[PDB]
Amino acid sequence: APTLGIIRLEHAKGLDLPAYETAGSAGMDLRAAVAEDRQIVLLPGRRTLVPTGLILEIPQGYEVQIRPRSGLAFKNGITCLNTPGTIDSDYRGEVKVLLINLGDDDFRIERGMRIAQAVFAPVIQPKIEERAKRGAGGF
Amino acid sequence: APTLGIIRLEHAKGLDLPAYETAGSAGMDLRAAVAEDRQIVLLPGRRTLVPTGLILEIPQGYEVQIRPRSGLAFKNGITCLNTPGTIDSDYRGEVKVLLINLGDDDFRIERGMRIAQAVFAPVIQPKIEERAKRGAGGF
Amino acid sequence: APTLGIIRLEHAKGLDLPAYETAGSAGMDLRAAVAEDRQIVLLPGRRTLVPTGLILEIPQGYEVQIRPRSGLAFKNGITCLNTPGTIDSDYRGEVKVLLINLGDDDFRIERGMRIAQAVFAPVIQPKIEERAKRGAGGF
Repeated sequence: APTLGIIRLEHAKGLDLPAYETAGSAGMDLRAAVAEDRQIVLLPGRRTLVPTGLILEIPQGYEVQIRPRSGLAFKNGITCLNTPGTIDSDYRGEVKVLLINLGDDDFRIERGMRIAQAVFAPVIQPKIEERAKRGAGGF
Repeated sequence: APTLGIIRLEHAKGLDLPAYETAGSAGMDLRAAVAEDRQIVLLPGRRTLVPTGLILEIPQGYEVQIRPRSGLAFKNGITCLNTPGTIDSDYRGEVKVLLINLGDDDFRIERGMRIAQAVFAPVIQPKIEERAKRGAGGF
Repeated sequence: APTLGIIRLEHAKGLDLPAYETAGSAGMDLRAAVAEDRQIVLLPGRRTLVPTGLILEIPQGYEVQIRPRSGLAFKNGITCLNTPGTIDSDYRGEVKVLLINLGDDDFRIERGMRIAQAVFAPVIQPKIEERAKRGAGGF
């Protein structure tokens, strides 16, 4: 298999790195690397970037998709606004998750909270060819 | 090809199982297995789980992504809040679709309504390797 | 590699076609092919279809996913409501992007603005087999 490198920033010291729960899992949970003893408030309708404290080194030919956690979405109405968030093999910034509160309650973000799931996949670049002149894709 | 198993729960008796429309289709439409003669009201801003009455047996090495239907999104402002919803090869619960109404009208959910599309894909687990020290992925 | 065909409609004359920035990129940016000298207003909570002026000829065995741009989502609260938007190999309509404003400001859509990213991927159709009787997928 391919290898996903992960560089831990200081605020991710002490957290478990992402890992697959079982051989059957599709994604890895990502955790909030916010300050200990700090509760971040996300009010209804509002969005924020939540740090993971991780830099991903995704190898050439692959991507990471940042997808929502299903339980947060149901219980709280929280999702990832840019879902599926695309992280490419060039990206060497810190991975941050863009949460939006689409529910009615104030939501509290805490250190260690599972905030998204990451799915690693091959990516391909087709040749792009201009040509001259039902299917899914229309509205 | 791989085979996707589907176990039908009682409330899905009488509905067509998911199927690809053509050899070209990417997804399969999923239908609401709500009670006959019941109109479920989803008001603006609100979310709910819609039952499909299906248990998926996804084989090892594959996942299912639950994606929005484009026409509902356009016409009604309805989408899947946890999109793309990840269903892994361990999951043996009933598949439910988390709809949210991000439009202005009351939306009615009825038995048999197409509510999402399912895409079946291989999934890979890279080795996860901690390492020490523009690209898509930042904001 | 596979080849993605692109037929340019009249309103896309003069725009750069989608292209990968680097060998590492996962997606291609898509641009608004709206009229020059026209600012389209997308108010908070509202959604609209934004034309690209492109018809995609995706080859059999592949799909295109229309995903949000991360910067628009962060800066403006704009996303693609039907994300990831599925375009299959049968679809020969114009590709339009369904933007929704989930922020607080009026958003202006202008000709040439990058409005989404397209990811090209293989797609598979498993055999669908009904069978009789934790994992990601529940809520």
